[PDB]
Amino acid sequence: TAPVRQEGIMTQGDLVTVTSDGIDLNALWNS
Amino acid sequence: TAPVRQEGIMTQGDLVTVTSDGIDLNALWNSFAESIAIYNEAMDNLIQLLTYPVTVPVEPVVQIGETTFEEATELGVPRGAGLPIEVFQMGYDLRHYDKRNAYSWMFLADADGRQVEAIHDAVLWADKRLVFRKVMEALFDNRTRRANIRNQAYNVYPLYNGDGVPPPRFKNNVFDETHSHYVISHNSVVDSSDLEDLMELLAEHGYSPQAGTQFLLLANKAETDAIRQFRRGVVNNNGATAGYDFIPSPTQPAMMLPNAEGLLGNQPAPTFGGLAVIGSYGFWNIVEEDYIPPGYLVGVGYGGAFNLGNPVGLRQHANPAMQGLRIIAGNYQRYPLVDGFYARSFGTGVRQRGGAAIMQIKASGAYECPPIYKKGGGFLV
Amino acid sequence: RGVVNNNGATAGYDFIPSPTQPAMMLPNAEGLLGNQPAPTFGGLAVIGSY
Amino acid sequence: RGVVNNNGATAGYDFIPSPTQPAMMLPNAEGLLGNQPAPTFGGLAVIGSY
Amino acid sequence: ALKTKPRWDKYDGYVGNYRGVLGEDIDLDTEANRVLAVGTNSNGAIVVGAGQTGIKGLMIVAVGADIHGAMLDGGINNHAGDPQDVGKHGEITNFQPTVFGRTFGVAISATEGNVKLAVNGVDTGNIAYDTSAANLKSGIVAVDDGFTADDFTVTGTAPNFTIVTTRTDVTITASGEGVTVTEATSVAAAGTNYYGHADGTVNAVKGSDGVYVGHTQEADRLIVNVKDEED
Amino acid sequence: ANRTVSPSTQGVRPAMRQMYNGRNVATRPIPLIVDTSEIRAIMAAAADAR
Repeated sequence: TAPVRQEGIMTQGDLVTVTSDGIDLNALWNS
Repeated sequence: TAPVRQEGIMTQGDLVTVTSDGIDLNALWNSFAESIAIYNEAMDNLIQLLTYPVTVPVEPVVQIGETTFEEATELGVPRGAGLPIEVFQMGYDLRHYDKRNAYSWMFLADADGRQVEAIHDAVLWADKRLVFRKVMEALFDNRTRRANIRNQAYNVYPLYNGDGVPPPRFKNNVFDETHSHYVISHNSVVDSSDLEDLMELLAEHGYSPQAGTQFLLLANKAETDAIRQFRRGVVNNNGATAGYDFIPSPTQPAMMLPNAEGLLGNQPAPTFGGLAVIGSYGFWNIVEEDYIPPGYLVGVGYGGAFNLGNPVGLRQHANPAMQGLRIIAGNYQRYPLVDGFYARSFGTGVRQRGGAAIMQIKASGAYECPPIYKKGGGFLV
Repeated sequence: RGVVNNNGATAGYDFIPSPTQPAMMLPNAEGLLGNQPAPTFGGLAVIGSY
Repeated sequence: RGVVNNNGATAGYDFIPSPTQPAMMLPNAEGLLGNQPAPTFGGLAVIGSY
Repeated sequence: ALKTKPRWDKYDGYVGNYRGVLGEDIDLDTEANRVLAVGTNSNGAIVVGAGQTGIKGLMIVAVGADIHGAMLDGGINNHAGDPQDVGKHGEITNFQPTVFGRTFGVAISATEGNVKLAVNGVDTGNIAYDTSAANLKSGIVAVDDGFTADDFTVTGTAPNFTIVTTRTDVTITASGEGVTVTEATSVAAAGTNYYGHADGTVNAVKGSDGVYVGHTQEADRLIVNVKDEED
Repeated sequence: ANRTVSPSTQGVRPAMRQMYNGRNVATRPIPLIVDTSEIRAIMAAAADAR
């Protein structure tokens, strides 16, 4: 969607996890 | 009917009785019921076409990144890849409304049951007008709201208004946070180009005739009397040129045409939902009514590949015992007074912020909410 | 419809003659969209509609 | 047909809208000069012909 | 999501690239998710900028942020005594120059009277045309904003000058006529050599210090090839 | 498939009829307008004169 391109090795800190609001961000990749 | 609001404890002297002339005034209470029935029908059709029941109190929206290939070489290696995601949320509010009625024992001793049944019926009418006003505020009132849901606060949004997260990119269309659906015509009278601009505010997000979206234009008679004049290639108000003809609905009065095949294509269907269609212009089905105030155009998209629903969600309280309109026994239950309460709780917000647009027809300045549907203006239409 | 009239007015509609009226040539009128008015309203004879 | 467009060009045909497009009133007793297209070409959506 | 951050694209770690330990905490608001020029202190430890040894490599302290845009302090790669990787050879992608603080260029169009600057939107009162540098600095700190003569540095002995702020949150601007203020921004450029400074910044400018660290190719990429600092 | 829709595609076929053309015939009847007051005045005078 957004015209932004992350290029590089996926480190820790590039992880996506359940947020403090309890939204499971990893359920939303198909959006 | 008359805008007079008697409020108090009902006493003797507030009693209505058979006259000495034998006129039973208590037979006459429900005599307006057919002029009420037309206002009731108009509000029913607008509510079922503008609203849905909220089943999920908080809605998420996300923005995801992208990547690209590159051209290969025989000894080197290409660049890596990753996706950044972020999320935002929006809700629907919930507020509480009530009314009392109270009687003295001297009223209750002598009152005809029909006088108190008429007061009950006037309360149900005020309840429906409260719901209609708050639904129409959710659509017309340009400002963002706040609400607390499961012990956390949320934004409660209208259509795009230059506030909140920008609309997502669609094809070559990009939007910033100032993007708004509450635009103005920049002229004192409606053009055909205004109907084309209002249409572009939906089509910019892919909500489009090509995607299978159907379109409803709701307008005042003061606008439809001008739109009925629009003819393809003819110069119009403010020097606009009409790109289409206004095509009349089969319920309009008969007319002569230059050709025994009258139109290339069909006439519009005479009803959209339950609403009475006067005609169509371009992809708009046109409904006229003065529940839309003069100088305002409301364009609403339905269906298509993006599954556009009705624009306003109605939230009721989560507990079924708090849902609906309810009658509560009062604090006075004996003598010399008796009282009781009516109560309802509900609230409103928009999920699909791009699925509709509103244009105020004027030369200059920001969009103004019509006072009839500005939040603070009261509890009746 | 759309033609100028007495006192500079424009007609919003055509006069549609009823079925009893004579078959008569008119400019810009090869077809009628919709119905002709019924020839009688109550007992009275209807010449047309506007 | 016969109306001047941009740059003084005069159209020798009418733009004929496709069956999916919004309707138009036929301007003249003469039909539009052209043929109405099918609503698709291959799998593409056709707006009209010229 | 709004932003890219710098990362290693290619990094081997059996060549001249190495594990070390941090000699000091990384400032998450200023130094996380940035390309830092690093050296070694008098112990064995990695330090941002020139240590005892001068600039010996580049480092990216990769840190996760919440959806609200802020960074967790509970990490295991950013406090003193934490391990970190350092590169001499490799590629960095989504590259950007590294700058600390804010910097402003001031030029006076007036040759008469006095001109008016603002600090976070509240005015200096009056600056004469033709001040000394110390008189210009004094007029900046004299605002009742709670910023002081250690938050700022000023240099310039001409109508032109420059204000350098070690903080991130002070904006110097013009408010009157006779003076203008341009913030000195920094973006990656294609086909450009980049240099690591004793500050730990990385910039296409070399000065009295600035060992070579690499060159870009396309502006979003840095080809890292550190020419280590030497006695 | 092509998903395109419009007020035409969702709408209804026009209720079109053909006017009296007054063309491609050998003769056209004289257009003889006669209002109900004229028929009564004729019929009453014819009855009075008999």
